[PDB]
Amino acid sequence: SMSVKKPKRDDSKDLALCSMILTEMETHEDAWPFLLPVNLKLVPGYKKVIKKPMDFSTIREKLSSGQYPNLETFALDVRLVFDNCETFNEDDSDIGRAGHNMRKYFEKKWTDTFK
Repeated sequence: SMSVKKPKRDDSKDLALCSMILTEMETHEDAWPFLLPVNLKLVPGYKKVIKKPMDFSTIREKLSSGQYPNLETFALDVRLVFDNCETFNEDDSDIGRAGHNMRKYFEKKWTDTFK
């Protein structure tokens, strides 16, 4: 509350560390469904169904331009990429399986870097 604060957690390396995680997600062999925005002219149903599209290149541009206020808003966009994928793709599909693999990969790196 006013003039009463918890001890200050050092957040000065968060930007660099989220960039490194994003680099590792970018270079994973199963990243290919997630590298670029879904083409809304060429994929029937996507525009109407997925209310907030997200992808790795859009996260990278947001990160690089100071559009993430803190490390939690960055994790929310990464998780959005996987939630969108589960909404649109069957579990038993190459893209469906890709999304589950990448989410697992991300959550481990997130815990090990920050928790």
